Amino acid sequence: RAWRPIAGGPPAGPLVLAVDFAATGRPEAAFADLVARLDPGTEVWESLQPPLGTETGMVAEDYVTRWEEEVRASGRRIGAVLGFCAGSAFAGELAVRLARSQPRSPRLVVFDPESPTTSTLYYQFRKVVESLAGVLGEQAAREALAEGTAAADRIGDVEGLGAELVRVFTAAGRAACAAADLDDEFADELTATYRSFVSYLVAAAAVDHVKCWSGAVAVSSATPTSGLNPLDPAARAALVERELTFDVHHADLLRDPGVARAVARLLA
Repeated sequence: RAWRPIAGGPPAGPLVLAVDFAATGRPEAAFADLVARLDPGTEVWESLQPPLGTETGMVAEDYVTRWEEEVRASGRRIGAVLGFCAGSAFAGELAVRLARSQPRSPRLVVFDPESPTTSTLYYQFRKVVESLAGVLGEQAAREALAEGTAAADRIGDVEGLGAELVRVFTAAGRAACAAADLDDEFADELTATYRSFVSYLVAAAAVDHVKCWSGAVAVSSATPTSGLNPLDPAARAALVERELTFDVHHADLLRDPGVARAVARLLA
């Protein structure tokens, strides 16, 4: 399955889709934190990734079609599509498609929207490695950072860089097993999950976000490197239909009461 219900509602009511890379207990607030704070009765499904390994061979069209065909099969109408971070790219594509497949277009709301670059990929890699430095061990972590830095210096395209960082991280997992005493099945889960993440980010980067965000309402944190914040003010205004701003960190955006209050009004 490609979607999971995360909030319940009237049997045939309009549905909200929420697109993000699920990682329960991650530090950044998630869609579950937002939906907790929305209007009762808002039915919400969150995007699931392909089962681990089955993403290999999938490009952005295949990601989007998998999500879309499940919605088509369900018979449900979509009232809004939400995305967070790179999920915003998929959220955009799906909303554009649903505008064409439905009599009435869904609302599109994007939260710190990003189209991944080599920079955002490399930062995410360093964060993943740092967060796992305990389980990888000091040797494997250090070497992953060194190799990753080399890679980010040499490889200028998103798809190539992502492939090499997955190679690096896979190697680090193996090294943590051979040294560091990491359990082999847990290492395979860690490396397959980072691989799934990079596949998702690289596919998100392929989406024509300039086309797919033209109708979006953006919700922006105050973190200057996140979302639309690094853009020139005229570039931001050109890119999306409307931008709401909130004085919160990127990591707390989806758990903010203010944000939720505003989203409920956007969806009403």
